[PDB]
Amino acid sequence: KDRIEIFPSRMAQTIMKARLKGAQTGRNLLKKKSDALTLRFRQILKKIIETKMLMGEVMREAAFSLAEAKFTAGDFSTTVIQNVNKAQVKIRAKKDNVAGVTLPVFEHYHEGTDSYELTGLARGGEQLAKLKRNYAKAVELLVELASLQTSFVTLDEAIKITNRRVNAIEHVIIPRIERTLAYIITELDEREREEFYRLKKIQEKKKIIKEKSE
Amino acid sequence: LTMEVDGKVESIMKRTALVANTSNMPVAAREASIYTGITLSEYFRDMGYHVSMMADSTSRWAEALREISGRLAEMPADSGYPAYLGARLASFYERAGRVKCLGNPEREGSVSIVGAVSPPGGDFSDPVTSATLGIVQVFWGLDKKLAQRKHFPSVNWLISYSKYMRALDEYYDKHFTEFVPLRTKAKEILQEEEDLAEIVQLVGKASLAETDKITLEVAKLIKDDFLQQNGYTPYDRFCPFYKTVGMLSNMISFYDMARRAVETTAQSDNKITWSIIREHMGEILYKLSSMKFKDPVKDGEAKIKADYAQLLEDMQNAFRSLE
Amino acid sequence: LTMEVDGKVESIMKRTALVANTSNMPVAAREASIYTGITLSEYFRDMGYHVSMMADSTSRWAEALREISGRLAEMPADSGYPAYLGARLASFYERAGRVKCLGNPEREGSVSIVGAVSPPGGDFSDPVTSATLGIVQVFWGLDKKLAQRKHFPSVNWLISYSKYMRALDEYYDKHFTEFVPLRTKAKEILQEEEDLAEIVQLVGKASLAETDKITLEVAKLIKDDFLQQNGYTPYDRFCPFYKTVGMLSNMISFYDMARRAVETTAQSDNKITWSIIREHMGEILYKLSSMKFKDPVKDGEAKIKADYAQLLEDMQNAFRSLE
Amino acid sequence: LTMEVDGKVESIMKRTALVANTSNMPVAAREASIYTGITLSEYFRDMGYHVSMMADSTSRWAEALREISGRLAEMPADSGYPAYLGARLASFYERAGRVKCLGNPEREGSVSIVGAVSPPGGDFSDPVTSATLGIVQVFWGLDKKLAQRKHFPSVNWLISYSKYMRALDEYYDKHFTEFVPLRTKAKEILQEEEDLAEIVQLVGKASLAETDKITLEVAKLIKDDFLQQNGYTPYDRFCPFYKTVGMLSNMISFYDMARRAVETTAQSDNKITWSIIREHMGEILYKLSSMKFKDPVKDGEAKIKADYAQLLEDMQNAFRSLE
Amino acid sequence: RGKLIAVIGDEDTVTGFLLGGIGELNKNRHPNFLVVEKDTTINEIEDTFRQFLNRDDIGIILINQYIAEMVRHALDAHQRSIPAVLEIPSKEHPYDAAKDSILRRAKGM
Amino acid sequence: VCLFLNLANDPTIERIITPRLALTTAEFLAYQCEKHVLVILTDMSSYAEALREVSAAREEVPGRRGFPGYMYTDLATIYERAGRVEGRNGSITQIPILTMPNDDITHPIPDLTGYITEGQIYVDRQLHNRQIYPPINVLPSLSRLMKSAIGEGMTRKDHADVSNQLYACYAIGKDVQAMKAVVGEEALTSDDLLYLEFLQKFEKNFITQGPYENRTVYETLDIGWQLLRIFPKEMLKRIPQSTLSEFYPR
Ligand SMILES: Nc1ncnc2c1ncn2[C@@H]1O[C@H](COP(=O)(O)OP(=O)(O)O)[C@@H](O)[C@H]1O
Repeated sequence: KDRIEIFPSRMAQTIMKARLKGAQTGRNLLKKKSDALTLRFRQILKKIIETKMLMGEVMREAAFSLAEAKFTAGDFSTTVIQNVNKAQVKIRAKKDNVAGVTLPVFEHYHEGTDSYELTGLARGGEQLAKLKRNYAKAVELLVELASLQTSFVTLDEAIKITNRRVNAIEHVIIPRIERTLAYIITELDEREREEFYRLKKIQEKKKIIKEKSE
Repeated sequence: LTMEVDGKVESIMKRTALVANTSNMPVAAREASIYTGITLSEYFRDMGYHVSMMADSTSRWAEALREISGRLAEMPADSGYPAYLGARLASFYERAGRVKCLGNPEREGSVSIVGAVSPPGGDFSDPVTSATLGIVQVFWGLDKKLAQRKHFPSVNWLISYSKYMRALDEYYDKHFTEFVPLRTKAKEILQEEEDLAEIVQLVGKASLAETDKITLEVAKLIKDDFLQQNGYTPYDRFCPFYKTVGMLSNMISFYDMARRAVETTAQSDNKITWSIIREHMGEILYKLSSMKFKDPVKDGEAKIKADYAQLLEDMQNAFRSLE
Repeated sequence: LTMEVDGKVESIMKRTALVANTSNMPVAAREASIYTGITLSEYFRDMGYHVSMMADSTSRWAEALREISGRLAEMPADSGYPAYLGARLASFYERAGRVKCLGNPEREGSVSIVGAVSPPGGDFSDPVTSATLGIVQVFWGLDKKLAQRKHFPSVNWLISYSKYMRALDEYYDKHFTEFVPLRTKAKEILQEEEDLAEIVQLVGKASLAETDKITLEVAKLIKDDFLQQNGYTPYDRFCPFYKTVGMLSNMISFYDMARRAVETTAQSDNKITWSIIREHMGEILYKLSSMKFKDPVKDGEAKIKADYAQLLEDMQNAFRSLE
Repeated sequence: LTMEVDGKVESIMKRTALVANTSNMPVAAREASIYTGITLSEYFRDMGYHVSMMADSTSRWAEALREISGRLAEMPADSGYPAYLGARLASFYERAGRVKCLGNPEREGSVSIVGAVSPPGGDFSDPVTSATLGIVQVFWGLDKKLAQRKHFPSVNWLISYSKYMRALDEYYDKHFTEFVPLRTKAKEILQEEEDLAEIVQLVGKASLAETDKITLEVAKLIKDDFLQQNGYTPYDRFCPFYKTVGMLSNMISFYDMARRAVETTAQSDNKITWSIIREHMGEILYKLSSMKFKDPVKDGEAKIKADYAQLLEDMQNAFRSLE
Repeated sequence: RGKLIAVIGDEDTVTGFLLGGIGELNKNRHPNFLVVEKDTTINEIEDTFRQFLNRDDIGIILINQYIAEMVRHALDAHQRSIPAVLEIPSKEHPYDAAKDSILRRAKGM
Repeated sequence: VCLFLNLANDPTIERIITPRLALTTAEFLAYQCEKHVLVILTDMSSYAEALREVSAAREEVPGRRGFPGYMYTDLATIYERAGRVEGRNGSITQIPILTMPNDDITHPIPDLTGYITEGQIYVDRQLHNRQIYPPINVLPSLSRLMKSAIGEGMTRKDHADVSNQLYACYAIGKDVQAMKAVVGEEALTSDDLLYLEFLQKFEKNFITQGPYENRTVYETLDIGWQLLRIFPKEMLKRIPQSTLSEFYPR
């Protein structure tokens, strides 16, 4: 509600001033954290746009290498799809840190369990080898893209949470403490006024009693 | 206004007795007004009647005492009031309890003192309000925010209290046997909603548990459609206790059914949530909301009870078909 | 300080008086300084003159008033100030105004009070500042932030205000017809720039529309080249109102014509952009920035008006060619 | 109570005197109690002795002064106390000091006053506490948080102070030469912990540097096992200053050496971290924690010093192995 | 233990990715790739995509732009980051920056 | 040095008349003997306590926060007995020292002292706890007439620029420390590391002095330039190039 409901007092005023300063400091630190997260988020966004543009060419080159492969090797797609066995390229999870937020990323890692060797032993040969290299390059691009997008989503969520924290503070908590401090100041003024009235009344009565004695 | 006695309508002014001393009428007369009112109430109590003395504002009586004290140049207590304001208020309120009236014919009168207070600036720390809370056994604190939202009666269900619940459970268990658990559950719902609202104000409803969402929504239903009561309508001007208990019973039964469904389906794949419940029961929720619109006079007590039972049956059937 | 009157550099003390007192002077002297100043100003007003009274800090006068109240042992009002601070401030500021001076020779003098106040730590909520703001009709809101940014004068042009615009509408319409729409457009431009300052953070400058860019880059023009003004230079230490309205008219004409071009080329494939406009008319923007450097003395009113008209002609020609 | 003097146990009453005054005894006697005690202390100081005086509550003395001032009908200062409360407190305290006692046989006595202040609800702006802080040279402030956590002594090392450190430099630089830098480093460490705890609980513990981790954990060690002393145990009833200085020396030596390791291995392949240090030498941390358990009564001074030297040697050996 | 890469695209793209070395058969012999032939429908693509997302070791998922447009609702519903979904071009349809599920979070672009 | 001592246990009326004795002597020495006098008044809070006692003895009702209503006039009477005068070569600089009760800058004594005086030198409990001497905080402190105090022929050409740049770099260093508390040391940029280094060396060489280390203002400015040479010429944006080209080198 409007007030914290701490009874007016000088001790209460000191407590509320300390709490207001602490809330402001926490708001500033969370704002700095949000600024760092947003800077990294926009950097990753620009990197994502650039990587998408570069994929626009790498994927095209790989697809054309495949088209050339089909020129010599023939219809090797069925053989490629049928002989799968075990993946030669796997991924390993990695951790990245931005402010206090951990950003998941991926590692491009090889197994070596090749299964398409000799695929163009007689006719494909060079074209299929080049195609393999081009699609390995494309996978190298897309693993970086995936790491960027994972970090991007995590940063988006963290930025939203931290901005929500900062807004909650500066729109709910700080106004509450400011209202409490204003009320405490008003009530202490009222106490001073009442004490002044009592002392003035006592002084008037003392003067009247002195006159009575005189 | 009229009340039926032995099948004949008789005006309530035939039993009401006003003691009017408006704000601009002499200030010193307010104390005399309060004392005359309480003396009349005691007189009619001594006959065997259960008088009810509505003190329109004891804050004005306290202010009159403060003015007279200032003229007398007395030494003030808190905020200028005299040092005997609390004693005066206690002595005036102590004239209320149900009594075994004097005299030879055994009787049983009463004088229920319902005394409004008017804290300056709405601050309940006011000396008058504090001294009154130190005496009165029921505290119906009203909230300016609720009043501004037009949430009348503006009683603040959190701070407000009554120290007669344990003394009235004897009567409840015999006349409205199914009401005390409903009251307890309603207060639990309201407190839980208060905690969840304190949490949500800073964090939002994204992380709320589904049962917490149901608590919030049933509490909103209870607030907007059970607690608040437009006193200037043909239906809500008077809410008999059969209505007061039936509405609460239906709302608490819906709460129990929703909570049971969600809790028992949390593990299963067909997770039932508040959104599913609301979409499936938009009609039943509206019927619960409009339960307050039943007219005690145009529609009989039997009709109102039958309609509430039918709404309960609709809730049960809808929940069964949902699960 | 010296002023040029009739071609001779006189001293402003030939027409100025200084009711100067420090903080160790008698409190009565400090508290009656304002009244002495306003009475002298009223005297010279009645003489038929226009007087400008300037209280350096009415906060210190109010402190002297509070000290007098404490010495007399009067009841402490809001935050310790006397029970009549608002009355005293209102009655003092009521003495400012334009009058038909008493006496036979038909005269008309005036007294303009420019009394300054000192808000505690930049807070306009203390009794003295609150009463002063309520009473006064203009607030020139100097800003240490702009002083640090080197934006002189440091008037914040966002918290400042003036309630005499409706009073001066007649004068402007008679003499400076276009100034009222020019000023309204400038104020709205500055408000839009303030609102877009937040959007720039959220999405950056690249996400701003062409209209937003034109608003931003004319708001910067007004801030740095119209509002900003150096009192030391010989050319714009004193800016005649004809020069001021000419500069504002040229700037707002640039803004309106650029906005028109952008809006009317939004429908075409060869849509214009603020970058295109800047690249084409870097000369015109330079001239708009250099409109300050016209010397009112050497470059007479006629010459400055002719040069600004030629500038507007050049802008119209360039915009017509581009469009 | 008994103490060991010249190899014998003798009652404390043989050198202690008590001036008792319960709260219900006359307020005049309550006011004169402090003066009687200080006069006895001054007499025994003139004797050539060092008299430690302990005033159970100067707050109750101030209450007595306030009540007597009211009975006399004097004008109070802030919070109802007489305006001479500070003067009376000074007249009492300043009677302390080390003095070349009067009388021909040369002697040097002293009176050391320890006055207790108990403000209303731990108020720091209490008039009596402010008057005291304006006079006393040492102030062992109270940490309500530490008291609630049961961290005894509950001294709040951030606002508590002692102005005798400068005068004690001569004593330390001749008997405990190494203690002053240890005290300086301990205070710096505690202040760094105070500054880091806010950031840790506002935002998180993940961004902390290794040096920050060293500071935090050494601060925890110092606070829990050097600043935390249970006065009811046989071993911690009284901690000799040789024990205090040796403990602080071990703790600060560990701090400096751990920070040296961390910083040196920073920007190097074989990086060292607080986690590595703790995992390696949890035994060393446990020994440093148990250092507070040494009992001077049975573990003589030589034994305690040798044990602490052995702990330092083990620390050095373990960090040499780490490096 | 490490995660895999999954593909949902035209036969040519799937063949190229397999040559890149992305496919494997697990203990239960489930492939981690799909060829979107004309005989395959939107419901089939949605089902296999949901299986891919549910699988905890999938890691990265790649989808052609047109397939992503076809099954766009599932892409938008998928909000968690770890199953890194990417939209890739194809010879059939070009890739466009607009209307990308990941880019839906961006207005400064 | 003319030393007037009023011990806490001496009469409070003597405490009242002590500052007037000191300032009468200062006026005699400055406006008649024509020598520049520095008046250091210690514990104006204790003086205010004596004033409160005298008011209560007069039987005047307490004013704001229990202090006399005219305390502003009294403090003005004390302070304003200072400054240069026309036709005399002496002056009276004043440095009243206050014990802000409860560290509350809104307390009447510090409030009216700020209203009457022309600056403030803050002694920080945080720096004191960190064991820096003098624990003078330079961010909240201020001296309105520093521009009149410094400059060519008074201290040196570069005093104002050096002071402004030192203040700016110190504020930026505190900000960078706060940011590092959240982002971590690695995430900081080279400029941030430079600012942290300058903060440390500024609190260890400029502020940290030692009780008996008398630095001439030229030594102070040389230390300031040593600290400013942490940064390259470009990041010293508040020092005009005319001054940087002359004092930055070496
Ligand atoms: N039970 C109620 N139903 C509808 N409106 C109400 C009810 N109680 C109060 N109000 C509204 O609150 C307003 C104030 O009523 P009243 O109690 O007379 O003021 P006060 O609280 O100052 O005595 C009225 O104008 C009325 O419209």
